[PDB]
Amino acid sequence: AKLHDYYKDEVVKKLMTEFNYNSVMQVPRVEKITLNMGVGEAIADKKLLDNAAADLAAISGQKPLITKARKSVAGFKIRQGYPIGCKVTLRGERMWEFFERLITIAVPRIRDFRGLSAKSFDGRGNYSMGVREQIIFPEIDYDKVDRVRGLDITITTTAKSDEEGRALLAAFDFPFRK
Amino acid sequence: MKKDIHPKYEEITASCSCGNVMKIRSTVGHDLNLDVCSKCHPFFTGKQRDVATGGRVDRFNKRFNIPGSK
RNA sequence: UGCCUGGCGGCCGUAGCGCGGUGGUCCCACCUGACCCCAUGCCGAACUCAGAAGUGAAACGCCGUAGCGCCGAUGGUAGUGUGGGGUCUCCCCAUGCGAGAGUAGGGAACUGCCAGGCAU
RNA sequence: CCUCCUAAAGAGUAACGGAGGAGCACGAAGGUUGGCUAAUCCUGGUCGGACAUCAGGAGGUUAGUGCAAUGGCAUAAGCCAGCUUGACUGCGAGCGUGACGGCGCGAGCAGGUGCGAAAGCAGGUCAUAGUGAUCCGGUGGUUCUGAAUGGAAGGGCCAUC
RNA sequence: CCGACUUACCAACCCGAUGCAAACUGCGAAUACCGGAGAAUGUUAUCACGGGAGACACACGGCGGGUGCUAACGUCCGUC
RNA sequence: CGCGGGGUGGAGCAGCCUGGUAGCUCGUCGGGCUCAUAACCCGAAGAUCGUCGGUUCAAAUCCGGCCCCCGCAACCA
RNA sequence: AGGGCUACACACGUGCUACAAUGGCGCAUACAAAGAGAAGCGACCUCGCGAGAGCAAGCGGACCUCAUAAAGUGCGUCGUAGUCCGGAUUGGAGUCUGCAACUCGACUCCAUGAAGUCGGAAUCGCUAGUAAUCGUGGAUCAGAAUGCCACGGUGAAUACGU
Repeated sequence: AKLHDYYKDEVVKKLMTEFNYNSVMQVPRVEKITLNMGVGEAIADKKLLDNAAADLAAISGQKPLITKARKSVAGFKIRQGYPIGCKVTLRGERMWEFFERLITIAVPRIRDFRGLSAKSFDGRGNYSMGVREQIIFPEIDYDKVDRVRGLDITITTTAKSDEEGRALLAAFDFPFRK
Repeated sequence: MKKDIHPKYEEITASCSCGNVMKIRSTVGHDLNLDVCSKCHPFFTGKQRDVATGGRVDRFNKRFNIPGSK
């Protein structure tokens, strides 16, 4: 993926000196983007969960797979483990290529006020966000002309501060939230 | 990798330096340097002598007397 | 012969935790490649296989550290058998047994087999 | 009848004595092999709700356990998946238990089946509660047998209701 | 109203520290009990088989626990 | 410090046979309607299903404590 | 002098307007009555997207303007989609009278956007140039009606029975 190739070739060599590490093994990276698509209440309908799995079947070559209620406060018919979302855990080439569709073809999906939130980083290397609509990646420029549903995001990184979170992949043309 | 759709970049990254119906370089703000502020300060930022739509020039010599039509 | 590292054990835990210093192209871990054997809820994350480079960050490990877990006297004390005395709610004495907690002091484990690195 | 306490550190043990459970469930909630690991709180984001989820951190098992509760459980006795049906048949030294009928564990053998590379494991389910001895009534198998002889109602034996 | 300009007002989570428990433990006796070895003493103890029981309504007291009232010349049990 | 039944919106009553609020009817409220109101007619709202605690994804509904109402027990001699 | 008569989770009497298609929209296009105007009405012409303003013939109205009155007629287009309908609400800007348009006026332009799918118990006007339905003018009036008074256009259905 060109975003990761640029990040290792140009950005990692500068983060080395901006944070003045002793080892090249200290420089931050994204580990995984784990996802959820936590639409909820879908056990009473099933077709909503099948439609959310059909959006995730188009974000990556990877297969959709259910997320479930754990505290399960709402209730329907079955105890505890009723489904709420359809996940797809992306890593490496399958997450770096997706972030490269953002602001190149997904331009109507991403706004300045919906950019990267610089205050949402933490020194544990954990991050999360919502995008309120589905964003697909086909073999060509295409959109399924269907809406209603949306997606939420979960990310793990090797960053040991929230300031190194603000430096990781920060050279790309994706906006920042303000 | 139990692949269900195929990722390809050649149709979506070629000629992306410009803005068109198929792809755009960047979105609104950031790299596009868009401004989104609001302001007021009505009338007094301009010249205060402003006049309505009409057939005459500025500082004209006369005005037609409507009773003088007889 | 001594020092250091690795796999596998002994003990049955003053064998630990926290903190600080600090080390590795011996080993080790991070780590590179995935395509093949093998594999995933999807996922080369995990498991598996072919393994380059760089490093000592994490993980790993040694040393310093008595802050914490913790070892812990002597003596008294509680409890308790028997005998005598004896209060209604249980108790005193002679005599045999006698803690737990605390104080002082201590504690940063000890050790075996086999292989690797290093030294005259 | 089971568990904790009554119960007094070998052991047994009462009173309408204090608390809680049992009348069944499981063909997966069984065998076997490999691997995995929590309640809860904090952190982060929004269609995402409520206080609801994915991820990370702290917690370091509190959770989970077919069914209340104690004991026990990480080498898991908790949990997930492949193959599998030992939810074994004929037998059993020894130990534990009760007055006895009867009852719990079990060294170990032969047959036959299954897992695991193989060592190795498989007598159902973490163990204990889920009412039924004996006469008797029914039903399947049966050269074990059937009174003058041969068949036989019938009797016995085994299995089970 | 997200938020905040405010103390006048409550409590233990959490935390420092004191107090406490049949159905809490982190610690943990004495006295027993039972296997093994052993002296002296005990008229056979311990135990198998056989003939025969009587007994199944036990009680004030000491020491321990329940219950009642930390009542009973009470009541259930452990124990002499 | 016994036992059995009861505790529902303003008011009466159904329910539960272990659950997934709000039923039926009178009343109330606005509207049609009348000179006006009773009343017919149309439509809508209500509520800590005694209460606190327990079980559960979910409790008015199952279960324990407690408060309240009614009945039963409440001596033979 | 300023404020209020105009406030606001309500209800009603009476009126307006829409939900469209024998309707809307863009273009072409036909046939009226009536009424006001001396610090007033007003074409041609000029300026502006436009309200309107400038310039200015005419006139006191059988002499002029509103004015191609609109519905209707010709042509393209929409297919029931909350629309090519409705356009409340709401942002911005311009025009107007007047001492002055903040609460609280009228007109114009751009943009935005909601209920509404022909509506309960029920109810009202009308017998023909009537109702239904389309447009116009005036009083009152600095300015300012969807009410009131008057006007002309298109123009029904049905009337057994009592």
